[PDB]
Amino acid sequence: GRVIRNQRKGAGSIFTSHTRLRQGAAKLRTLDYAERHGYIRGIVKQIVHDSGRGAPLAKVVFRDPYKYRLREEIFIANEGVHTGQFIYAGKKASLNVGNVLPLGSVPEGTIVSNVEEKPGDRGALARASGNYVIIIGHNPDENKTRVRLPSGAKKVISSDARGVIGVIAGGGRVDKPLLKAGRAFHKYRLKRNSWPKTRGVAMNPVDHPHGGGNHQHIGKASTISRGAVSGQKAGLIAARRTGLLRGSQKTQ
Amino acid sequence: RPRQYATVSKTHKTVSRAYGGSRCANCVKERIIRAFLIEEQKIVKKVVKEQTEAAK
Amino acid sequence: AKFLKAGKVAVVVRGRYAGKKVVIVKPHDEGSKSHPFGHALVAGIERYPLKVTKKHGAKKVAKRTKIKPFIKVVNYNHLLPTRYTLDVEAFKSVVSTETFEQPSQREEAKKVVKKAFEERHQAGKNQWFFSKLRF
Amino acid sequence: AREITDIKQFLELTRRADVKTATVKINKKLNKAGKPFRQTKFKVRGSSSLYTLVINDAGKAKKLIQSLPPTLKVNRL
Amino acid sequence: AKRTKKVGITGKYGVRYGSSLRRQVKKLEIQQHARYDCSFCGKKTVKRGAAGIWTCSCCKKTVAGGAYTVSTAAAATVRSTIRRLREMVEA
Amino acid sequence: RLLAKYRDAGKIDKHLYHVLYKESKGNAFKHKRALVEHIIQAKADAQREK
Amino acid sequence: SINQKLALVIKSGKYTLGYKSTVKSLRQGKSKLIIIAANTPVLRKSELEYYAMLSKTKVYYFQGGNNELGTAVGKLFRVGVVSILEAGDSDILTTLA
RNA sequence: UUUACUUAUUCAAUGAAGCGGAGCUGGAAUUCAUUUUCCACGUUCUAGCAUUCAAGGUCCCAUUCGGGGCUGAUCCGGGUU
RNA sequence: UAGAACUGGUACGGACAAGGGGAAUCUGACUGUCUAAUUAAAACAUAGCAUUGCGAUGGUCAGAAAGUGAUGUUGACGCAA
RNA sequence: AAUCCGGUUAAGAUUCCGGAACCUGGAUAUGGAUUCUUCACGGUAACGUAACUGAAUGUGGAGACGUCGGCGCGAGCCCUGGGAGGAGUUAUCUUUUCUUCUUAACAGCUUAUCACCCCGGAAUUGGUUUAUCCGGAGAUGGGGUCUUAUGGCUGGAAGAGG
Repeated sequence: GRVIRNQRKGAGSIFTSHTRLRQGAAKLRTLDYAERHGYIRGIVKQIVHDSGRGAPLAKVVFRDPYKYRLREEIFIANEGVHTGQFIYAGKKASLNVGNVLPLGSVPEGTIVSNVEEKPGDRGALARASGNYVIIIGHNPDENKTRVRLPSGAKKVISSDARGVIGVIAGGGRVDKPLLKAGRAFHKYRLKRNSWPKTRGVAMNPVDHPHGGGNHQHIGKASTISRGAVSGQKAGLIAARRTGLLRGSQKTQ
Repeated sequence: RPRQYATVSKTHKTVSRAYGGSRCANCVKERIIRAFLIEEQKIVKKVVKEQTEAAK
Repeated sequence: AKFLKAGKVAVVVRGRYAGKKVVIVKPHDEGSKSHPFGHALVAGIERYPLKVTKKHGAKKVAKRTKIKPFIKVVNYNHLLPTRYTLDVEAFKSVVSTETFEQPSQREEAKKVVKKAFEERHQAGKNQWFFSKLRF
Repeated sequence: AREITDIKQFLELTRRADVKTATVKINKKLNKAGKPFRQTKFKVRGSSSLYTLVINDAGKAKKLIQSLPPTLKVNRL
Repeated sequence: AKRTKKVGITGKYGVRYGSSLRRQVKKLEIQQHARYDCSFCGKKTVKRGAAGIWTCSCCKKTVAGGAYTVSTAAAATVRSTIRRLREMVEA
Repeated sequence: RLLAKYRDAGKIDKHLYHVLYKESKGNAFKHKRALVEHIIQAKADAQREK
Repeated sequence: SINQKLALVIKSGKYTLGYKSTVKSLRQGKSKLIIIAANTPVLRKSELEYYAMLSKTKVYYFQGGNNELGTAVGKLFRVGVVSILEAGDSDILTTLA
C-alpha cells in the first residue's frame, strides 16, 4: 500500500503555505511597560488587503518609547476602524472600537476580538473575518476571565491577556456563492496546495483505504477511532455521532 | 530614474518651502494648522488644571 | 470684530516662509492698487535663535542668538492670526509700500527689523514669538 | 554639443588655453524663400564639448575671422 | 431601457449555475457594487476594493467593514453595545 | 461641440445649452443639421414666448 | 426647532454659506453667528472656533450632518458651515448662542 | 489530604526596560487615639511635534573656548519577565 | 449607408473562403482534467449540500532522533478528515 | 550608473576607425555665486531662479510592478499631392509606372493631459466624458504654476549618407 495523500501533507514540500504576498504576521503590540500601566496612542495610517487571510490588516504605527523611532505594527482590522483613527493600547485605555485593552478592565458582555490565550503571545484567538469572543464573566479571585469562544466552547483565560474591541472586518464573507471552480481556484491558490480534493472512493486500494471495489463505496465503516494510527485515519475521526441533526439550536 | 537624481542640481529636487521636496503644498499647510492649533488647545489644558484642581 | 489690527502675530502657512512667525505691521483690508485682495505687510523671522544654555561661552552665545528677519506682503488667507501680540511701533515707519519696489531699500529695512528683534530677544520678552514652531 | 551665441563669450572661449583646434564651415542657404546667402559656423573644440556660433552675415564674419587668436589651430573649411 | 426581467447583474453568468445561487449572488453584488455614503465628507463615494475595505473616492478615508456591504447588521449592534457599555462606567 | 461653439458664440444661453446637451447624450438628434433646426425651433418658440 | 429659525433667517436676513466665505466675513468682522455641521473635520472645526474667539462671535453647533444642514438652510447642495451676519425677523443672535 | 512551596524539569516573549518590597503626596475611608485602612501617584475633540550624557536648579574645576558631581527622573534586593 | 434607372445567353459570397437541420430518449449540469505509444468517456474534478475532529503545554501529518518540522507571516466565516 | 551615427574586413564590430557624447571613482585649481542683513534673493500663492553650508538620528519618495476594455496623443510603417533627379513601357493610350528626396545618442530654448494656486461667488442647478462623474470640504469663468513621457526649433550635421 502506497503512502496516501493525507499522510503526505506532513513532509510539507509542495503543500506549504503560499506566503509571498502576505503583509506580515498580524500580532498585537508586544506587552511592555507602557501598556500594562498606562496607555499609548497610534495612528492607523492605511488599512490594507491581505492575501490568504480574509480580513484586512491595519498599519498601526506606535512611537517607540525608548529610542526616537517609529515601530509599525500590523493589526487585524476591526470592523468600523478607519484610517487616521487613534488607537489606544493599554491597561487604562478607554473602551472604544479598536482600542486594545486587557480583559481585566472590560465589563462583562463586551465584544472583543484578536484575544490572547496566555498573556504575551500577541493575538491568538478569534481572528478570522467576522469573529469575536464575548467576556461573559470575571473572577477577581485568582483574576481569571470567562469568555465565549466563537465556536461556543467557553473558556477561562488570564485577565492580564489582551483583546481588541469589536468585530473583525469582512463579515458576511462566506455568504456569497463561490459560483464556479475558477473562483475556488483563485481563492486557494494564495493559501496552499490543498485543492482540488479527489475523493478516496474514486481512487485505488494503494491510494487510500476507501478505494477499490467494482462499485464506488467505502467498504467498512468510515468513522475511524481516535486511537487508530496515522495512515488509517481517513474519514470521520473519533466521531461521536453523525448524520443530520434535528431539533432547535443554542444547545445546553 | 532614481540614480539620475545624483547628478542633477538641487533646484531640480526641491521646492523652497519647509518640507519642500517631500510633502506637497497643502499637506504642509495642514501640518502647520494642526501643529499650531493643537499646541494652542493644549495650552488651555494647562489652564484648566490651574482652575479646576485649585478649586478642589 | 476686526482682529487683524497692526500688532497681531501670525503664522504664515503658504510660500517659502511656511511655518514661520510674523507680525502684521500694517493691514490693508480692502486691498491695494496691485494685490486686489486683503493683504498685510508682515515682518517675520527666517532663522530662529537657537536655544542657549548655562554653559555656552560668551561668543558662542552670540552666534546662537543671530536672527535673520524678513519682510513680506502676504494675503490674509495665508496667515494664521493668533491671540498673541507685539509692540511694533519701534519699526512702524520703516516697512511701507515705498519700502518695497526699489529693492535696495529692503536691506536697510531688514537691518532695522533685525536690530529691533534682537533687542527684544535680549531681555527676553515675547518667549512664544521667538521659539520655533515645530512640525 | 553646445551652441554658444554671444560673440564676446565666443572670444572668451577661444582664449580658454585648452581649446586647441577650431574650424569654420561655410554653408549656403536662402532667406525667407527669396534670396541665397552664405552662412558661416565657427566651431571650437573644448576638452569635453564642441561650441558653435552661427553667423548669418558676411560683414560680421569677415571681421570675426580677423578677430581670432593666431595661436589657434584653425581648420578653415 | 430596462433590459432584463429579473436577473439584472447576475445576467452576466447567463444560463449557468442554477438560479438560487444566482439570485443569492445578485442579492450581494448589488450591495457590493453600489456606491455608498461617506461617514466623514458627506458625499456618496465609498466604493470597496479589496474585500473588506471601503475607501472613499474623495476624502481618502478608508473604513474597514463588511466583505459585501459597509457595516453589516450583526456589527452595527456591537458598537451600540459598546455605546451602552461605556455608559455603565460613569452614568 | 456645435453646442459648445453656439454657447461660446452667445447664440444660446447656458440653460438651453444644458438642456440640449443631455438631450444629445440620448438620441433625440440624428445629425448636426437636425439639431441646428431644433435650436432654431426652440429658440423661435422662446422668442414668440417673449 | 432651530430649523424654523434658520428658515426665517434665510428668507428675512443676510447670511453666507460655506467655509471660505465665512472666514472672509469673519476676518472682516461682519460675523454674528456661525453654525457648524457635525461631520465637519476636527481641524476645520478647530480653525473656525479659533477664528471665532478673535472676533468674539459665539459658535453654535448644528447637531446633524452637512447634508441635513444643506437641507435646513433651504438649499439643495450640502453646506458644512453657515455664517449669519445680519438677522432679520429671527432672533437666534439672542436665543441660546 | 491535594494542600503549600521554587530550586530541578517544561512552555512562551523581549535589540532580557522598568519586576518585588518600602516610602512620597492626594483621595475613598472612620477615627474609638492617631492613623487601624485601601485606591490612585503627568498624555483623549485633531493623520502635526517629540532624537544630541536634558533644559532648569545646585556644588566643583580655575575660568577660555569648556569639562565634571548631584537633582530634575524616591530608595532597597541585582530574581529579564 | 440607403435608393434609382441601365445592362449581362438569370449571371453575380462567381476562385478562395465558408454551419446541415429537426423530433426525441439514456446520461453527465456546465467551462475544465486524465490512461504521453490502442480507451477522452456516462470516469475525474467542480460549484452547491452535509458530516467528523480541533481552543494550541491542541487537530491532522512528517522525523532514526533532536533545543526538529508541515498546515502556521495560521485561530472555528479557520485548519484538517 | 553610463553612447550614438557614419565607415571598415575574405571572416569582427553598440567592441575597430573618424566624429559627437555621457557615467562612476579620485584628484584638484580658476571663475561665478554667498558674505560688514556672516550661511541667496524673487513670487499673494502654486513655486521659480546657472549655484546658495550642514554631522548623528528619524521620516518619506523613486526602485515597485495585475489583467481586460474602449478613448486621446506620439513614434515607425502604410497611403498620397506638388517638385528636383534616374530606370521601364510607347503599334495606339497614359501630365504615366517603379525608384532616391534621410537624420542618430547627447545638449539648449520651448510644448500637454492630470494635479495645483489666486480672484470670485453658483438653483431659472452649472460644467463635462465614447463611457456619469464633479461643485459651498467652493464648480463654471477670468488669470497663473508645474511634470516633460512627447513634439517642434537650433546645435550634433552635412563636411555624413542618398
